[PDB]
Amino acid sequence: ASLPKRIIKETEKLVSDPVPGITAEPHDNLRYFQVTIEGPEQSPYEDGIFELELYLPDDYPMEAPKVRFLTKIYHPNIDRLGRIELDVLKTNWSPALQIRTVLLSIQALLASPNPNDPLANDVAEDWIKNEQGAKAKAREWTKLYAKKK
Repeated sequence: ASLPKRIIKETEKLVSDPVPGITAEPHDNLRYFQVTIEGPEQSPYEDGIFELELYLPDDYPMEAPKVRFLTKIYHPNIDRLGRIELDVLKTNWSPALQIRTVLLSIQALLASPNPNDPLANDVAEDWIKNEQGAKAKAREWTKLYAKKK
């Protein structure tokens, strides 16, 4: 019946105290957010701004926020449907964490692709053995799909 005070407080901090490089705004329903993350400087994603959707389930904060890239990205730990492989969005999520924590983790993942992760997707071998080609493809997909800075 009433929107939880915790969601109201987190939203207020996201809009009034943004994480550097990250924007997060409600899409009047405070369970749906439009997020942007700047491609980290000196990463292959540096010339783009990536768009993401974030949803707070009815059982938030016991249930993790659901986050997905809208922007198609070439990365070993994010699939071609924009699903993010992070422990902080799965088994390490707890109510002691916040939305800003997940967003900081996703930004850090863009700066630190980990093709050795046992869950890394099928671009990982190219990333490890043909790093120049893989980074060029990540830069190309930034150009094709991301918003420009």
